[PDB]
Amino acid sequence: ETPVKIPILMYHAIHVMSPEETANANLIVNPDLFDQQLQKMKDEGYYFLSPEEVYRALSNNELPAKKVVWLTFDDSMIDFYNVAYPILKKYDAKATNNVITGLTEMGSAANLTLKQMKEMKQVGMSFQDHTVNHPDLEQASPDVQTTEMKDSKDYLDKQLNQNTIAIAYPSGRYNDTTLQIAARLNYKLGVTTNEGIASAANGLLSLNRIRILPNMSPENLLQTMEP
Ligand SMILES: [Zn+2]
Ligand SMILES: [Zn+2]
Ligand SMILES: [Zn+2]
Ligand SMILES: [Zn+2]
Repeated sequence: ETPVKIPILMYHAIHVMSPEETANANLIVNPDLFDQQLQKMKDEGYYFLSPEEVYRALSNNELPAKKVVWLTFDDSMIDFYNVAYPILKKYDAKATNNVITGLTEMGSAANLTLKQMKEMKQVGMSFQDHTVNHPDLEQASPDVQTTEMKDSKDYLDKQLNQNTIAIAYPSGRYNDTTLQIAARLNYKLGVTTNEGIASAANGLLSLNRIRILPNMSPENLLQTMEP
């Protein structure tokens, strides 16, 4: 039985650019383009997965639909609530944001709040782990990697009354120690910045993702997501 594959899209910023952002090439996706990408996925019959569904699918090697996708957003930026979330609701799409818990605990205005996450969880959104302070985990000792990955999970689990199962490593950096620790902390899924469609063979704690480029037309994105 052929191993299943799952496109895991990696978004970051989605908002209208500031005057200074237009002066230099960057990676911010225009909201209108995000709308058009989701519209095309919906028309093509894509099923939008939660983290729990990705784990089940990869573990049992079966997809809940012919076309599936895991929409992921890193860094728990406020534009996910102000811009991305309304557009996701418009298309009845589910998505995951990987949260830097320290910025939320410190009250950063640039980042998602607990109240916003509680609202979004009731309309399809999931909030997973992106460490407490967003260090390069690879350059941290085993004890520090444990703290960064554990204390943030405990925060999301308690404050959002959940069992966090997925982590995104900051900047996609990890070593053997990172993955051993993530497993011992009862993470089920881990996502990297290694480009490609994902499958169990990547390593469940080291899954590929598809980087969303700002020049990425909906037609070309969908072709990239095909196995
Ligand atoms: Zn900006
Ligand atoms: Zn990050
Ligand atoms: Zn490295
Ligand atoms: Zn090592």
